[PDB]
Amino acid sequence: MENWSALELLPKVGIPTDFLTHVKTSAGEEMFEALRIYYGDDPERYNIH
Amino acid sequence: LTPVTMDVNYFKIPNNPRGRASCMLAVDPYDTEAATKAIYDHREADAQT
Amino acid sequence: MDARAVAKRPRDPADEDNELVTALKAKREVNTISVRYLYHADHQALTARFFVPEGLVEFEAQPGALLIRMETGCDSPRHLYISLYLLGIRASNVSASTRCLLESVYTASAARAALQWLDLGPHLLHRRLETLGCVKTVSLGITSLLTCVMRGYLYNTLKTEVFALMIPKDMYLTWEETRGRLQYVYLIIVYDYDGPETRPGIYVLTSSIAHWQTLVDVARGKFARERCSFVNRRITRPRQIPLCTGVIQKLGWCLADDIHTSFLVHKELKLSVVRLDNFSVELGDFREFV
Amino acid sequence: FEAIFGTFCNRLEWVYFLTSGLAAAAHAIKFHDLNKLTTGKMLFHVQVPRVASGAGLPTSRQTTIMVTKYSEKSPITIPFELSAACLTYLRETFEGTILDKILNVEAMHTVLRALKNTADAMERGLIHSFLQTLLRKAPPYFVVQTL
Amino acid sequence: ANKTLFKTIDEYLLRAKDCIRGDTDTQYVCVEGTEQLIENPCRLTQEAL
Amino acid sequence: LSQAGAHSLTPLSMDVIRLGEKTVIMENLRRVYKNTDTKDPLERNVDLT
Amino acid sequence: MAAMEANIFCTFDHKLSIADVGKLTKLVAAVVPIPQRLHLIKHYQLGLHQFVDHTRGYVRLRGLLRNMTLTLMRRVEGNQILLHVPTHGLLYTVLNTGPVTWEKGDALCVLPPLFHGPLARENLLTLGQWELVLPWIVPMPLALEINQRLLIMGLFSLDRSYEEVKAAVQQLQTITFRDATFTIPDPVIDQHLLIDMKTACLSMSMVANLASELTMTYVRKLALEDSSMLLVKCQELLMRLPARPQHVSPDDEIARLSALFVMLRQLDDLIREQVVFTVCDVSPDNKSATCIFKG
Amino acid sequence: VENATLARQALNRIQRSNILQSFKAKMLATLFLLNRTRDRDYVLKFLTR
Amino acid sequence: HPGFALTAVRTDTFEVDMLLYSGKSCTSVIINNPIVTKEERDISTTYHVTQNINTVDMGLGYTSNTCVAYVNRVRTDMGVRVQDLFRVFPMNVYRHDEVDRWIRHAAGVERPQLLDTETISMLTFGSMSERNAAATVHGQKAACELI
Repeated sequence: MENWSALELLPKVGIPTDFLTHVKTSAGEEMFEALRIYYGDDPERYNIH
Repeated sequence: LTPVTMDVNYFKIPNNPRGRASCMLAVDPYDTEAATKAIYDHREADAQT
Repeated sequence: MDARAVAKRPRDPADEDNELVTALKAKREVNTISVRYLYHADHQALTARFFVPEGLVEFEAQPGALLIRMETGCDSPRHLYISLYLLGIRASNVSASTRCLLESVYTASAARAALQWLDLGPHLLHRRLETLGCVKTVSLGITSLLTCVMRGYLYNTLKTEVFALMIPKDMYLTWEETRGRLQYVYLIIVYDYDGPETRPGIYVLTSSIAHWQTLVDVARGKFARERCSFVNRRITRPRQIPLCTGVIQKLGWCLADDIHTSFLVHKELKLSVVRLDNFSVELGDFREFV
Repeated sequence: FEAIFGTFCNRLEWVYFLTSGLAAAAHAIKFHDLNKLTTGKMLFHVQVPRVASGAGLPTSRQTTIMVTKYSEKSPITIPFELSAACLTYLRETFEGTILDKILNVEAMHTVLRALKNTADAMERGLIHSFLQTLLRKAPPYFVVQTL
Repeated sequence: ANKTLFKTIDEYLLRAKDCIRGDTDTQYVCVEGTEQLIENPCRLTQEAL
Repeated sequence: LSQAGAHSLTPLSMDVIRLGEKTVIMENLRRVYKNTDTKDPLERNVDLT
Repeated sequence: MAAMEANIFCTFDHKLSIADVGKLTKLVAAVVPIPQRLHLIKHYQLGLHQFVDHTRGYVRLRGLLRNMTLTLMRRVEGNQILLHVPTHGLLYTVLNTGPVTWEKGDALCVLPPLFHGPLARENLLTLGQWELVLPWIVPMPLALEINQRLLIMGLFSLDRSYEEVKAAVQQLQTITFRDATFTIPDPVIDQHLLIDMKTACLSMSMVANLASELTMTYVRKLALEDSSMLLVKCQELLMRLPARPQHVSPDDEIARLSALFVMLRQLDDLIREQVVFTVCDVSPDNKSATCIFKG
Repeated sequence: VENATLARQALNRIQRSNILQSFKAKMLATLFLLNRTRDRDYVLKFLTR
Repeated sequence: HPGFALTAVRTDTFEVDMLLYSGKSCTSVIINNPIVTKEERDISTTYHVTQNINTVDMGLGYTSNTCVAYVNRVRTDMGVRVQDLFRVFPMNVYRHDEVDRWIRHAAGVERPQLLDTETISMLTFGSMSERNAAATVHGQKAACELI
């Protein structure tokens, strides 16, 4: 539902993250709405329309 | 209403007054059949005792 | 030949300028056509183009459909190109509700003609079929054009997206609890010899086994009832000379982690499929077993 | 309307083997022919101190003790991967529009990030392997105190 | 295992250990490497507490 | 082996404890294992019989 | 996910003497099987030694070797080994590890080793009671002979007396091929050979049922007017028992032969071994050859 | 914060059970802090935690 | 009371934090520069980075000490629940069919059922017959053994 490609392409501000638990545990236990995970390199960010 | 022979040690620690454990944090998330089997199946040993 | 010639590592296919650029540079002449980069110049997959009538193109609009060539027993079209979904109609393995759904989808004269031709003759099903590969394109029209790969991965023009292979859920088959890291996928057609006529079962099997004899031993373990039916027909019904209890054809290889479950939407109807995300085709011929 | 108040990225905490306190236990040396050697050994020669004895006691003889030690091996590995589209946009530019330049710089930043992450992973793996072997050779408190 | 003291200590540190699956309700023996080994001093003293 | 050592040295900050004229360095390796897939080998299991 | 690796590095955690490394260097370009593919593996998984078991059967070892993936050995370093997974259709150099003589143009199969000569060749990397056991690469006729001997022993074992079974196993286990003598180790009869025996019996039953009268009578009719060493040696095997064909029907004959071909393929498959290499070159000392990989 | 270091993906059964046990024990122990205890070190430690 | 007094044995597993001491330059590590390797395919490329590290111990005695500093939880339940031999020996049956059925029903034991290949795999490479419970609150089952 979110535009993940826009997040990947646009510039970002770097911060030190402070998850209390492991980041994958926070993802797997559904700490957040609107999660996306992918492994390796996913080329879908390259197809602009 | 309970039988007169109900274990008296059951009342000496925090327990479910129902007589069987039904805490869902023990069961896998969204696993409906496992949850129903945990709380209702009397052919499956109660988790607490 | 000399030492420097031997030492020289080969030319990069990407740093040499192509033939058209070479000619234009040689004459120093401009051209309107953009020429610096040639598309598909580095596609290692082998593709072919197929024409198919409008009625047959349904659920093959999305990329990833398996494409089969069927024999009509006639000289006017000679051959037709059909998908695994259409064979879903004839297969006994598919459930009643899915059969009704994808029978309502293919309500066209061409598809019904394909079914009549398939059931009409006296040959077994696999003798009438030839597998081409997986499709990834569509240009719609009264006659539609499909491009199919027959050796390679499935991807679009810039490789910016890799396509999966879609198998209907009733046809999907596994025989191992924990999957091997590398999986081979096979097409199985198995015949049940009941009284009136043979009912064929159609499956797509994902397995870690590459050796033929071990695979056929596992298959004979799984399909014992059909072998019993074959022998029973051989006993009860002489002068009927059946051949084979089943055939196995290899087509492809994929990684176990790429396997997923998904659904397909067509005319607001949902068909459920198994999805092989990074599937690459590698076709074999039908090998028969008893 | 909807508002996006900020897009954030994760800043990784880079670690090095030489900047850890654990490296104090280590004597770190680089050897460019390391894969060429099979095993390395050290030799020790020991002669024991002695003490004169009084009448009636047997006198102790001279003794020489010689021992040997051997090395250990443990390689480490990290993969990283890139997509063919990323390589194409890294190399190729089409028509020079703004969006094409954006895609080019995106591919370049992807390869840079992959290289940085791989190097950091190699440092962490070195630390982890050293800690594993150091734990393997170490006996517990009761053994050493009894000794 | 009837060996010299130092050889015994060495094999206690390396080999004389067992592993158990950490994610199943019952104790299944695991294979070395897939997850961390467990120390058991009772293996050395040959006693139970 | 000793003569192959580095000739240059750099300063860095760390915590130290006094243990009777012996001074030793205190370190926790939490930062290297923070969000990784490997388990810290100093967090271990031990079992008793 | 993680794409399958083509180059595999193997490291021995056992310490190696200079003699061990010297032995390893000789093995470059040989074929070694592995059970699983990773970029970096331990030497325990390398080779056929891991499957040696109290069962000792040759048939089960043949079954296990069929499912392992084959690799060629690239050049060796200190304490490291590099293995390469070949691809179908490319050209490779391969080392003749076994004593079997190769020839130009024949097809090669991979098979568990069978002992030969003094049986003192076993110097291959004995370290920590792990041993580098490698399969044999043999030409098709020898593999066919081996499988045929095993299946014939299995079939003959049924209902025959124990002592004559021993005698038959003794005479069958030895093989002379291309001017060399080999012997099959541990020809155990068990479930693995039993399943093959069952399939062979089924295929023979179907072949006997399908075959037309023309096919059966061809040999009998030929002996009435032909005479040759081939025929007389051929008819000695058969049970001792003008006219016109009682029934002529080419369509029935065609269909019947069509089914009989499928049954013959079923019978053939259980002694056939998959071709892994096809050779067209040979070092005149027979130690190495260049082959095309397939399978 | 006590279990943050061991889980590095979605929780398994045993980790969930440990978390549940800790929940119950700590909830029972620290329900009414200042009525329960009034010693200085414990309160300072609790506030620091 | 029957005429015997069986004794039980069980193991409980603990999750602990350990403390390790190591002496300055107790061991020397020798390393080479990381080596990269490329593997190409149509849709992507992957790079493998390997570094082999080699270590040697540089003390004539135990130069490192470990201790079990802190424990905080029992992974097992410390229960009094006894495991069934019918699962660990899944193929022994009473020679009399009715007696076997009666004993299994009285003990509450599932009927044995295995294929040939399943039996072979179970004997050679043990299978996990006992399934997980519907819920677990006390953690892993520490099964008692009876002698």
